[PDB]
Amino acid sequence: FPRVKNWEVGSITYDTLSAQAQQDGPCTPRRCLGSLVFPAPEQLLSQARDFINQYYSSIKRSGSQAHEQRLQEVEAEVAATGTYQLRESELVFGAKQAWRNAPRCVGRIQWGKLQVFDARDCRSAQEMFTYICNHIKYATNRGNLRSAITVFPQRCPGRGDFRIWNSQLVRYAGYRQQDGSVRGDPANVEITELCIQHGWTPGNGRFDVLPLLLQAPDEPPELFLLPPELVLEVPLEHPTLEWFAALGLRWYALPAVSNMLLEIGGLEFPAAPFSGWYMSTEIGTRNLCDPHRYNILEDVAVCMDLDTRTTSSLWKDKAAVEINVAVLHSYQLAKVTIVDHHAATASFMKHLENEQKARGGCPADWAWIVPPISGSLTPVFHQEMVNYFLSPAFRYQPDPW
Amino acid sequence: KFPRVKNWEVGSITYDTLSAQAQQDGPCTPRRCLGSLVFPAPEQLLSQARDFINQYYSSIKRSGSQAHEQRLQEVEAEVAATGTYQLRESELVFGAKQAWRNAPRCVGRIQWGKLQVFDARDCRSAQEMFTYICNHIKYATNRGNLRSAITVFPQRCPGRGDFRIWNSQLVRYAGYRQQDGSVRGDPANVEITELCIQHGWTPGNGRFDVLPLLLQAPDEPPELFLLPPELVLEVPLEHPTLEWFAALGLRWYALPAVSNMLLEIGGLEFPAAPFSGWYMSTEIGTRNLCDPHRYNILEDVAVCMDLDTRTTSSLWKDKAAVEINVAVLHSYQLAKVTIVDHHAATASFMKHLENEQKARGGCPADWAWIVPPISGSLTPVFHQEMVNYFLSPAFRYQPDPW
Ligand code: HEM
Ligand code: HEM
Ligand SMILES: Cc1cc(N)nc2cc(-c3ccc(CCN)cc3)ccc12
Ligand SMILES: Cc1cc(N)nc2cc(-c3ccc(CCN)cc3)ccc12
Ligand SMILES: Cc1cc(N)nc2cc(-c3ccc(CCN)cc3)ccc12
Ligand SMILES: Cc1cc(N)nc2cc(-c3ccc(CCN)cc3)ccc12
Ligand SMILES: [Gd]
Ligand SMILES: [Gd]
Ligand SMILES: [Gd]
Ligand SMILES: [Zn+2]
Ligand SMILES: [Zn+2]
Ligand SMILES: [Zn+2]
Repeated sequence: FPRVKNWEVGSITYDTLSAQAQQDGPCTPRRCLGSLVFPAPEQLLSQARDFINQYYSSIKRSGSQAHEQRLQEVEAEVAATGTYQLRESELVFGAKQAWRNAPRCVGRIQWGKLQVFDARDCRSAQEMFTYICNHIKYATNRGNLRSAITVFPQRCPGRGDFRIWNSQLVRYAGYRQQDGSVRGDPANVEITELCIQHGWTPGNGRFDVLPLLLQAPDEPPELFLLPPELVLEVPLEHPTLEWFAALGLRWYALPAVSNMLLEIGGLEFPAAPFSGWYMSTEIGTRNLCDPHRYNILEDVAVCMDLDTRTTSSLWKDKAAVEINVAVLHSYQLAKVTIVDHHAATASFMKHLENEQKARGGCPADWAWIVPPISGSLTPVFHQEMVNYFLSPAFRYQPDPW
Repeated sequence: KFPRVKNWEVGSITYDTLSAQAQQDGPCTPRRCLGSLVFPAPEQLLSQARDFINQYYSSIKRSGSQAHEQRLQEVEAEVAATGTYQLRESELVFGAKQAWRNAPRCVGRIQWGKLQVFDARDCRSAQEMFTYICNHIKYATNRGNLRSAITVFPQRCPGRGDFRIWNSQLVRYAGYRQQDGSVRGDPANVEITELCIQHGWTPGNGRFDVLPLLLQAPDEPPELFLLPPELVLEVPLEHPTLEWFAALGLRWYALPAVSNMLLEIGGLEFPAAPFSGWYMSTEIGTRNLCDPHRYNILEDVAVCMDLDTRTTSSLWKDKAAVEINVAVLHSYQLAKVTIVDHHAATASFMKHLENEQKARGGCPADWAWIVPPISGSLTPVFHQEMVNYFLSPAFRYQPDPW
């Protein structure tokens, strides 16, 4: 069992949950690959049993009659058909556990309070669009954001998948310009391309919300426009730099990831969009400051009259902090839920304490838990962490094209 | 077959083939990663020595030559007759530069080939040790134009005690425990401060008292050696536009000189081999002055800047840390003492990764330690994937001598 020290407090724990790591990560005793972004019917039965036992243990009913009857039901269904279906309560338990097991998520103190929408009876792309609109409506909640997930029908062999082609439900278009540069979000050139080849009329703003490319089984992707009143947006302004508003920046309220595969008890749900609320550094540092994103850092530093000729005036650092101040101020002014990285990491430290009692550990990816600015000023920087893969899980998947 | 490593800011892809030489086993396994942990006979020696000899002769393009064969024979024979062998001076120089070049946590490795190696293997007493150390400090400091250096004292050998430097750095500030439970000075040094006091040092009572050296000669109790004040170059800390900052009374020293690691070369161990470079500014501003178990000035600076400290969403911590770092870089440049900011240091590390891919087919690097402690994603190493593994020659930790 690995020893795990918090060097701030001096406190020691042992991670016994890691003993139950499902599959294999990328590291070996010869070399560590922890910074890498992307590393049978018998097999399905074995995972279904594991998961059913997990569910029945978590409610303190292991060995009960209902437990035995559920296992027998799954054995019979897998024998007859090669698969099985989850009861709604097992689906709820599974989607929560997948969030709880997500090593790169700093927001897991919230894992128990997730709303799960059962969309497994969904039949068409049009019907899928209705579920996604209900989800966005519920999750946004006029700016009082609420974590949620909508689970579309499971994969089954010999049948096409439901897929959401967009990587997130709300994204800004990125139009390639005459000279090889992008107008809008450059992280989205390929998805913007696909939208136009499928009949979308593009715009030319920096903040044009993309349509949804939805794919029902074996049917090609169908274009769906999101009603503007449904996408809540926040104009970015700064509390003391009056000119910041004039940059015309803005961002959307709802981070809604739509390209991951949910895996529960050997079943796979390729369309299972989920959402929560933002940590400010995601917007301020990643989306507005990364050189491959909106890359505004130089423009802000000019407006602040900073000496941008030498790296040692720390103009990049000054400009980055004020952008993050503007994000927090604008979301709070607009009454849209947001959390700063100091509050987020403090709550994640509490989540680690809770998880040690409940399960004897917590899988955590240190490079993604530590915020991308002011790392060592947060309590997670000096916290040793163990990374391993538990099931249920969210997983990356190949693109649908 | 070989790990593929991507830079997500440029899109470039390399394959790390040097990891196949990995001469040790780290803490990770296929089932869990522990890459964030801080602290994870004759033919054993002969095999490590032969691999080191092979490296040296490959480096000067002379593999398989007669000198390469003859040197292998000599080392085999020496180990057989005596249990150990002696490095030639040129191999020791190569060995010490390789140990720096192989340190996965070091961001300043672009400079690895310009290490100045001082050979103190003929040292015989603690007084002779102190003389070599004072020369090291004077050479490395160079009146503010800092220069990389390592002094290597005699290797560990059976039948004789080790040379050791009890201090973890040649230059450290005392930490005095106060009756109210708090610490005056550097809290990370309360233990070595107590030891210096037991071995006869008359303490001061300031916040930046430089500690004496505790030097141990083979099979002797350690002896105390005061550093002449003109030897230890110090920088008063001030801020270019916040005039009250000088009133905080803060200073730091010019020279980071690590003195408690063990240098390992071809199966030989040098338990006393202090080395020094120059600071990256986040080491002083963020780690030494802001960490809660160190001088812990963040909130007092934030109050003095008139920041709202009751809520975290003002980001007062981040604003105060940036200004502390500004003051560090400004102060060292004013005093004409070498210092590098984390933006310049990480850009040159990116250059080093390119150089090493051409030279050796890879570079071992601990992402968590290479990415600076503030403004991580604003530097080019944040989006650069990295492979961590142990190569030899190498610096390594060793137990404290008491
Ligand atoms: C409620 C507030 C939430 C916050 C503040 C939050 C925060 C974050 C952050 C900051 C990241 C990493 C960002 C990055 O480095 O790019 C992340 C990743 C992640 N989050 Fe959370 N999250 C929240 C809710 C959720 C929910 C509801 C789920 C799923 C049910 C979830 C699952 C994940 C997963 C799977 C990842 C990793 C994605 C990947 O590896 O690509 N999070 N989250
Ligand atoms: C020349 C300028 C140098 C710079 C700017 C520099 C910078 C750094 C930094 C920032 C760290 C990490 C410290 C931390 O995160 O707390 C480090 C670690 C380290 N440096 Fe370098 N360094 C330099 C020279 C050297 C030299 C000359 C050597 C040896 C010959 C060396 C060997 C190491 C080692 C072994 C570590 C890691 C210690 C450990 O594993 O804990 N460095 N250095
Ligand atoms: C649910 C949720 C909430 C939130 N505040 N941030 C997220 C951030 C992500 C995310 C995950 C990965 C990436 C980079 C691509 N691997 C970018 C963003 C996923 C989900 C999030
Ligand atoms: C090493 C590391 C740490 C971290 N917290 N986030 C990263 C995020 C990226 C990253 C950068 C860009 C993209 C866009 C492509 N999905 C996805 C991921 C790469 C490396 C990261
Ligand atoms: C030679 C050199 C130069 C420099 N600028 N920083 C160093 C920093 C270290 C260092 C190594 C480890 C630690 C924490 C203890 N693991 C703190 C500092 C060692 C050598 C350094
Ligand atoms: C995870 C991680 C990354 C990093 N760059 N530095 C750390 C530094 C520490 C650390 C903090 C304080 C001390 C002082 C006790 N020797 C030693 C180590 C702990 C964890 C770290
Ligand atoms: Gd069924
Ligand atoms: Gd102006
Ligand atoms: Gd002033
Ligand atoms: Zn690892
Ligand atoms: Zn980024
Ligand atoms: Zn620290």
